Amino acid sequence: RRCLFLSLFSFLIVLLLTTLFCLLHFGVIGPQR
Repeated sequence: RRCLFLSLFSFLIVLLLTTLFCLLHFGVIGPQR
């Protein structure tokens, strides 16, 4: 059931999100909340 290929693409989305989401939450220099 679990697709090892689709899963690999998921890690890229989870990381790409944590990059911006962290900058928005932490309020580093761009708190666009």
